[PDB]
Amino acid sequence: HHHHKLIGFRFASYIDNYMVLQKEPAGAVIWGFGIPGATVTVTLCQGQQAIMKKVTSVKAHTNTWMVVLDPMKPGGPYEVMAQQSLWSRNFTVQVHDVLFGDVWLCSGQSNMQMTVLQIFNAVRELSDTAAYQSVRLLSVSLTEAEEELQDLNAVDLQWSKPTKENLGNGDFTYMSAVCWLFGRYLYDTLQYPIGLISSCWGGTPIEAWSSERSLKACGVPTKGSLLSDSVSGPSQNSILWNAMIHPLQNMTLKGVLWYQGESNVNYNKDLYNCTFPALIEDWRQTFHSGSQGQTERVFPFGFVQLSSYLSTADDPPVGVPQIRWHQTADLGFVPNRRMPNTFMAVALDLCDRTSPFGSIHPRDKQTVAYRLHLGARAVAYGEKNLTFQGPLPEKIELLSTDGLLNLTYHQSIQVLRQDLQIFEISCCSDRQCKWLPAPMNTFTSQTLTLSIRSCRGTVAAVRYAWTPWPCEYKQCPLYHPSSALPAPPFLAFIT
Ligand SMILES: *[C@@H]1O[C@H](CO)[C@@H](O[C@@H]2O[C@H](CO)[C@@H](O[C@@H]3O[C@H](CO[C@H]4O[C@H](CO)[C@@H](O)[C@H](O)[C@@H]4O)[C@@H](O)[C@H](O[C@H]4O[C@H](CO)[C@@H](O)[C@H](O)[C@@H]4O)[C@@H]3O)[C@H](O)[C@H]2NC(C)=O)[C@H](O)[C@H]1NC(C)=O
Ligand SMILES: *[C@@H]1O[C@H](CO[C@@H]2O[C@@H](C)[C@@H](O)[C@@H](O)[C@@H]2O)[C@@H](O[C@@H]2O[C@H](CO)[C@@H](O[C@@H]3O[C@H](CO)[C@@H](O)[C@H](O[C@H]4O[C@H](CO)[C@@H](O)[C@H](O)[C@@H]4O)[C@@H]3O)[C@H](O)[C@H]2NC(C)=O)[C@H](O)[C@H]1NC(C)=O
Ligand SMILES: *[C@@H]1O[C@H](CO)[C@@H](O[C@@H]2O[C@H](CO)[C@@H](O[C@@H]3O[C@H](CO)[C@@H](O)[C@H](O[C@H]4O[C@H](CO)[C@@H](O)[C@H](O)[C@@H]4O)[C@@H]3O)[C@H](O)[C@H]2NC(C)=O)[C@H](O)[C@H]1NC(C)=O
Ligand SMILES: *[C@@H]1O[C@H](CO)[C@@H](O[C@@H]2O[C@H](CO)[C@@H](O[C@@H]3O[C@H](CO)[C@@H](O)[C@H](O[C@H]4O[C@H](CO)[C@@H](O)[C@H](O)[C@@H]4O)[C@@H]3O)[C@H](O)[C@H]2NC(C)=O)[C@H](O)[C@H]1NC(C)=O
Repeated sequence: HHHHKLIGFRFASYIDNYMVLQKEPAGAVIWGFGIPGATVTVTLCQGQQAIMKKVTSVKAHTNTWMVVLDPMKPGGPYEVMAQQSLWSRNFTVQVHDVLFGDVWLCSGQSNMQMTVLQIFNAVRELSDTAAYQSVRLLSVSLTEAEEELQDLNAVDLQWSKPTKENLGNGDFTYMSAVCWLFGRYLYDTLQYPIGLISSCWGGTPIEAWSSERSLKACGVPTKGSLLSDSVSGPSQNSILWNAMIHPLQNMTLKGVLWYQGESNVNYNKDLYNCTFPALIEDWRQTFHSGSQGQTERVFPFGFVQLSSYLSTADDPPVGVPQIRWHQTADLGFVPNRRMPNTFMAVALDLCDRTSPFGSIHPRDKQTVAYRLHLGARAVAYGEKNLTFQGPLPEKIELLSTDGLLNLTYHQSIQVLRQDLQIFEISCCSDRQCKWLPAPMNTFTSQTLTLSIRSCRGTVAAVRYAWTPWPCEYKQCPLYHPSSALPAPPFLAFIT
């Protein structure tokens, strides 16, 4: 039958068998729909034994109900029951195989959407599901709406233990490789249940994923900007937020994983350094409110920095590095003052020349997940003495007489090769500035000199890796030796 027997009493869409609810010290939120005047009793059971009971009622002209569970220790399985007591009649719904752990929401565009089927060494990564059954998966369906939705419209993959079949179901459909591998490495580390919720659509600018509030705070035009071929998907303000994120606001989370930016290369580019941090803040506010304060007011938000690829032919190439910079709030590293409790994975050395899905869809999502997982371990789980940032210049000295720029990095650096063009200097001379290459010259363990001899004026600024395609696969010029992390792109001014 198309209908169920019981219609008026059901859990909210994010609740189902085999799901994962956020662990201690937060309380799991359980909400759903019911008949007015009913009294709802949620009972958390471990087999035959009821461990926890919460009680609420469905107010007069409302049709929803919600309780907040007590904090729980990670593990399982558990069963969640809800009973609607409506005067003389009782109705119950039950979900089983429920786990408590860390809940991570994965969002972004096509590089998040890209699934385990399409990635490097796909067969092994799809078969090695045995040890990770406590990692649970849910993929949200592509739906768009012009107003915020209370519940999800549709779900492509319901809460499931990972299998070959649902990890790699078609192309750009079931379970991101990035989220899956991030959750897999996070489980390797934490050894307790992880829940991964994939809500992403390829070709989408950040405006689509932001609420009205953050967009207003950044002065995004209400009437959408003209868009290029880089914006292949839903672009209207908040259209994907309304339907694919907002329904989850009342759920208790560990954090968010983000892989977006490619479509903002030529859509409201110069606003990303506002809109992306705003979005983060906004979500933190909203999800904190929606979950009755259970989701941390400043929860971990980890994102991927754009990789090396070729953008579409009607975009100015410069947009790609600019977004990479805007993704850091124009500071080059995270966490920072504008983006606290955030972690980043540098991806510009993880390109793919032979990808059958386009340079923009690199097939090495494992290294991306590994670097994201370092960031998460450090920021989300406060792991100390763990390196998760690439080397960046902490001091820049100008030796004009020698024709040199001396860059002292906060980290030890490893120089693979002497690259002549990856660094650039702004030669300014009486109201005329121009960018020129600064070849790498001589280096020590923690510092590197660039040849500014080509500049006949003053050196105002220096930038590193300001290209759409700055490096070949793991053939960037600069890495931290111990951590094997690439030096991130940067723009610094000389004062
Ligand atoms: C997010 O990122 C964007 C882009 O990277 C930043 O936008 C730039 O911000 C800077 C600083 O505010 C702007 O630089 C200023 O430009 C003024 C004139 O701009 C006109 O002309 C340029 C082209 O030359 C156009 O692109 C622009 O639209 C305007 O039509 C100058 O007059 C300014 O000089 C004055 O300020 C400096 C200090 O800031 C003083 O030292 C000077 O003496 C002088 O008083 C300055 O150069 C730049 O124009 C902005 N770009 C754009 C496209 O708007 C955002 O600032 C950044 N936001 C955040 C939050 O990080
Ligand atoms: C509809 O639902 C309501 C709500 O309570 C529900 O029943 C529980 C059994 C459990 O499932 C809850 O999770 C759930 O919310 C029912 O109303 C309750 O009905 C039960 C029926 O057993 C009553 O239980 C009795 O309560 C007495 C006062 O607390 C107590 O003295 C009784 O103990 C005696 O009987 C038991 C049963 O053999 C025995 O084991 C004892 O040792 C002792 O002899 C018994 O516990 C609840 O009190 C009721 N509570 C309320 C608030 O009404 C309702 O029965 C159910 N069905 C309908 C409406 O058709
Ligand atoms: C999920 O989280 C969201 C975000 O926190 C949460 O939204 C909140 O919903 C409640 C309704 O349950 C809103 O509070 C109401 O707002 C309306 C509009 O102003 C008022 O009219 C309401 O008053 C009614 O109830 C009063 C007594 O309770 C009566 O005295 C009165 O006459 C009305 O009948 C009430 O103030 C609240 O504003 C939002 N919060 C935000 C931030 O939007 C939602 O409820 C959560 N649960 C879900 C989605 O299931
Ligand atoms: C970028 O600039 C930094 C400036 O901080 C520079 O690092 C400095 O390099 C100089 C030269 O290598 C260092 O000076 C040396 O310091 C050691 C420390 O004990 C001394 O032993 C050295 O003395 C010997 O060499 C002298 C001539 O340089 C002789 O006069 C002397 O008798 C000894 O033979 C010397 O003083 C300086 O310590 C560092 N400073 C830091 C903080 O590292 C760096 O080299 C520049 N980058 C590049 C690529 O050149």
